Amino acid sequence: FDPAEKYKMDHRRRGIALIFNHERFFWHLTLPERRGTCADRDNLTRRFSDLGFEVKCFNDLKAEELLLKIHEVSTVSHADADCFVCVFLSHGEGNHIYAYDAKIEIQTLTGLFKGDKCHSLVGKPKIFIIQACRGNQHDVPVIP
Amino acid sequence: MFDPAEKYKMDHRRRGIALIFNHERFFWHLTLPERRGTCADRDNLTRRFSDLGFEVKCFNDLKAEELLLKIHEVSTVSHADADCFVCVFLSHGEGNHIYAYDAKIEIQTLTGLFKGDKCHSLVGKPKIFIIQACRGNQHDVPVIPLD
Amino acid sequence: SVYTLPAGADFLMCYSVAEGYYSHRETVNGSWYIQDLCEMLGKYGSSLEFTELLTLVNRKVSQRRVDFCKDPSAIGKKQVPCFASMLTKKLHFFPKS
Amino acid sequence: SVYTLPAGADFLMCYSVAEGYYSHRETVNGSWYIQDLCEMLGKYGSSLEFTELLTLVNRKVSQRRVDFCKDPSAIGKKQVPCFASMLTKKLHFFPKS
Ligand SMILES: *CCS(=O)(=O)N1C[C@H](C(=O)Nc2ccc(OC(F)(F)F)cc2)C[C@@H](c2ccccc2)C1
Ligand SMILES: *CCS(=O)(=O)N1C[C@H](C(=O)Nc2ccc(OC(F)(F)F)cc2)C[C@@H](c2ccccc2)C1
Repeated sequence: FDPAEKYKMDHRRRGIALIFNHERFFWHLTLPERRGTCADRDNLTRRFSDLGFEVKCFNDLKAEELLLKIHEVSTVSHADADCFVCVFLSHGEGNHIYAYDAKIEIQTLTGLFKGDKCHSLVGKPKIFIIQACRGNQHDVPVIP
Repeated sequence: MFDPAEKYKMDHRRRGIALIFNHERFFWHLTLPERRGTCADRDNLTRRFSDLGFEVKCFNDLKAEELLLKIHEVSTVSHADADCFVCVFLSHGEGNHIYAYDAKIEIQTLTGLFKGDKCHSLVGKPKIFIIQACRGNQHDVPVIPLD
Repeated sequence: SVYTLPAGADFLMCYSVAEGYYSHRETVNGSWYIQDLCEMLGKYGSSLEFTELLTLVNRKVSQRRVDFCKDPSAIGKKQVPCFASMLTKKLHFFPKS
Repeated sequence: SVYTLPAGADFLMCYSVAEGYYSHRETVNGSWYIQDLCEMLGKYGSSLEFTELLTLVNRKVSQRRVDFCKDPSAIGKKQVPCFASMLTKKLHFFPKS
């Protein structure tokens, strides 16, 4: 048992970084525009590209499109990849992330990459990054 | 200047308190299974945290009132000469709730006592919560790497 | 030092299992999670970074399977723990002077 | 290995904020979290352990305050991010050959 054990990261490819970037939402959701998200998308694209990731960006996908695209990436072989990265830049509600038109259960999205659904990522890191509010409380400042 | 190797200050007079709430049995009308072997967990955590310099305070099968009094008390004593605070729950849970002997408590009510605006002497210091409890009704399934 | 802290900063929540899952135990020797946590605390508590140690706990618990259980559908089932860090620095428990 | 893995193992969930809180942004330059994440990825992505880097992200975001906002009760408010690790090993992004 080696306390210093590292994930094997000497595969042919680093792997895919999926970025779902949501700037505007279906009018009847009454969700504010996410001005500055495109800077975040571009910034994450440069940074993950420099770490060897194949960065795949999708802007303002509706629920059907987002679910098709992420299912697709879950079903391609990651056998020659180090890891998988998935970024959501959007609004959230409880355990849900918003697409353009509707919210999706985050567990439906991570569930596609669990060992029983995605054999080629078994033993490999699955990293989810979520820029979204997780409620309606501002945290308050304090001093040493 | 930004030091990536920066550590929490851990050279205070005391390491600090480790609170252990150990729940083996529950009020009959909760219909919750007994947690036989939890006392081995309590004793094991007591030895290990004591060897790291913690003042270990154990409470067995407290009812909601007792647990809330005890944890409020520890939240209101000065930790100013302590490195950190540790709080262990060995019990059953439901959503964002931990079970006392007789009823469930919102976990956020318990952690909320140690937020910087409620507990000034732990501002800048680690607050570590350890929870041995089920978080639902799904078993995780075994898998093997693709060779 | 010049900056204020969020009131919710420097919390570390260490769970026996990820949200939505059952946790497991030996017959009467205690829980998988606390047993493995305590073993890692015994070997590494005083040297390793605490989250680095909780990662070792995750690997140790991930190696276990349910051998005996009254619910036969639990047999051969698995567990990974989960820690949620709002820590802002490295956390060590070096021996105190 | 001799051992099987739980199907939920080797997940790392990196959140801009802890459950129940609002996340924040500069006027048009992007979110606090992604800006600080990207800065730390630029400086440290290729050397530091990833959760070690996410801890630096937590410290950088913790230093920010809301200076201007349409909701005046948000002014001076704070944010700590939160990462939830089900990882079993050290994670590095060393440059690939
Ligand atoms: C001063 C308040 S705010 O920042 O306008 N806003 C906080 C919160 C929100 O939506 N924040 C947010 C953070 C990061 C984002 O990504 C980015 F685009 F890259 F910047 C986008 C948005 C909640 C907002 C709100 C407004 C009205 C009603 C409820 C909540 C306010
Ligand atoms: C064979 C399944 S079980 O372990 O008997 N059990 C799983 C779960 C549970 O209560 N787990 C558990 C884990 C660690 C514990 O700490 C310890 F006591 F120190 F060991 C205690 C308990 C749910 C159980 C259950 C039983 C009846 C109905 C619903 C759920 C079964």
